[PDB]
Amino acid sequence: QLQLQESGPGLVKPSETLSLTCTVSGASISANSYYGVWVRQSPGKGLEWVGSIAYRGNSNSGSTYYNPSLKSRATVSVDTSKNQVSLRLTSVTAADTALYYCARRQLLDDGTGYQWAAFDVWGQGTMVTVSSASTKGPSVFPLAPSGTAALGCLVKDYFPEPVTVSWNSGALTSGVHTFPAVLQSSGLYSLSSVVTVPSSSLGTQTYICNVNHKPSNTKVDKKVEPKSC
Amino acid sequence: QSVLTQPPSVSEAPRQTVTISCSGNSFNIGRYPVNWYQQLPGKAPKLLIYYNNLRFSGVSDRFSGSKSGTSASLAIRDLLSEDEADYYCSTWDDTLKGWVFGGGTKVTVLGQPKAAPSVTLFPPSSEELQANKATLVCLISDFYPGAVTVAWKADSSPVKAGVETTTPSKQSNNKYAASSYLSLTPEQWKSHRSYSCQVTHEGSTVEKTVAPT
Amino acid sequence: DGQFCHKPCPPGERKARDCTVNGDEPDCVPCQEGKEYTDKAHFSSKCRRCRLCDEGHGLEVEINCTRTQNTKCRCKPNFFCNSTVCEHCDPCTCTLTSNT
Ligand SMILES: [Cl-]
Repeated sequence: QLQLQESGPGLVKPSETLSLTCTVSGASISANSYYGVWVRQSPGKGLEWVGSIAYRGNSNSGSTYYNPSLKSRATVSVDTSKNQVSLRLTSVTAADTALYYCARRQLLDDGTGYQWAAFDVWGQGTMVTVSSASTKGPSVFPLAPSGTAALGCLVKDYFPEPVTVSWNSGALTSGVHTFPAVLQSSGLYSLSSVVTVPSSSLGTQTYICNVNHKPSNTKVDKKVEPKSC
Repeated sequence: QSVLTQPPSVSEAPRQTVTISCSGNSFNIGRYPVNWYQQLPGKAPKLLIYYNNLRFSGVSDRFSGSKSGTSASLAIRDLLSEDEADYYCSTWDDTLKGWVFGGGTKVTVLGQPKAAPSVTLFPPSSEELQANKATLVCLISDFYPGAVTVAWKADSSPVKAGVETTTPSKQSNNKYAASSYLSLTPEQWKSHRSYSCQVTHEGSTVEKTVAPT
Repeated sequence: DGQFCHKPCPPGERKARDCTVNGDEPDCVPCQEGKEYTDKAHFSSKCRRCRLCDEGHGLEVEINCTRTQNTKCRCKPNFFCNSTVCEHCDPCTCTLTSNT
């Protein structure tokens, strides 16, 4: 039956307009009426309804209703000839980065005459990143260990993804964990890599994190040594 | 916080039961029916329960929903691994005049003993301070289930600005780790007595602290 | 029906009129207390009619209809009903819900 598919550019710059498309398949959104919504999800976070259109095919028009917190930056519309609902979001900032979903609102029976609304069909989601950044290699700072101890490297402020980290050129793997990146409000990524080693080793063994960032063609090896106090 | 409050994480052994609460106030759940959505790892949300207690087509009768006053509840009995997912409650809110969602609840079907996190809080490196920047790094590892809550303080003042935190990632040993960052100016770093990273896991909190001195 | 309503009305109320694609969304208005009710939120422009507690059925009103709660009936004095639902009560041959 009904299937939904979102699409759009994955990267948009601040102050600029974000545009997304939701393509309806398996039915016609102009046959009767169609209530479409957009719902977004910032990575690792919860859901937020963005706005709605209630669309009537036979007059080729719909009415819209938006989440007030979007301060009128959002508009939704329909292109009936393509069976598409669209989203437009103006003056985007870092806070607008999110997975964008389209979905249908359906009035569902309870079996006793009553109906209530639910979002019964959802798209797969399209990811949108908002950042003004140009390609940029990371700064690497050591996370110095103060019968085991944790030490690491902080990989600060790069764009775009991804970065790779190894330790001692790959000889060291036990106890190593390299985290996923965070995207900062600056529009740059950072991540960390960490290893737990025996506190008795800190004197003898040297620990080097090798950080690659292919996009900027930079590659940094940072020796991480005991804090001098 | 969302206007609907859900616990970040619930868990139980296979074949047992978990219950997920979702509490609001008189202007949302107090007036309107609640729907529940299930979101499997890496997938989109899908409709699970609608109108408080009706199962959507395809949904197992092991899922059941109810509502009372200003709260709603989802229960999953006879748990299976496939039930591991994030669950969201949803309703209308008359104060905001729109659709709202709870913050989501991760369900874990326990496959190993629960484990409390090790926390290590790194101060800014001398190198970074020389570059006129400062980053606090709170690294959190070896915990299970994979859900934590991180809170930062400067002296006694909660800090939310400049904080970024990762979603817990599985380690080689099959426990979870997560990371959180506090970005500061050198001025901020040196002008407070101390900073702390507080990590709550399975409802108990541990704290690590660092000072400019 | 409400397909073109964006906002629901809460228990005790109904849409003033049907929503349409071009009209300003109608406000919620209250059901007529004593006559009609809605016990659940909805997107429709109708309330539900309060049921009656017919004497000829051996019933009487226990709680009058409210805007948010349909009338509640009970057996008349000296009548009873076993089931949890009681289209009618019969004469005690005893609690209002039991026979002696
Ligand atoms: Cl309800």
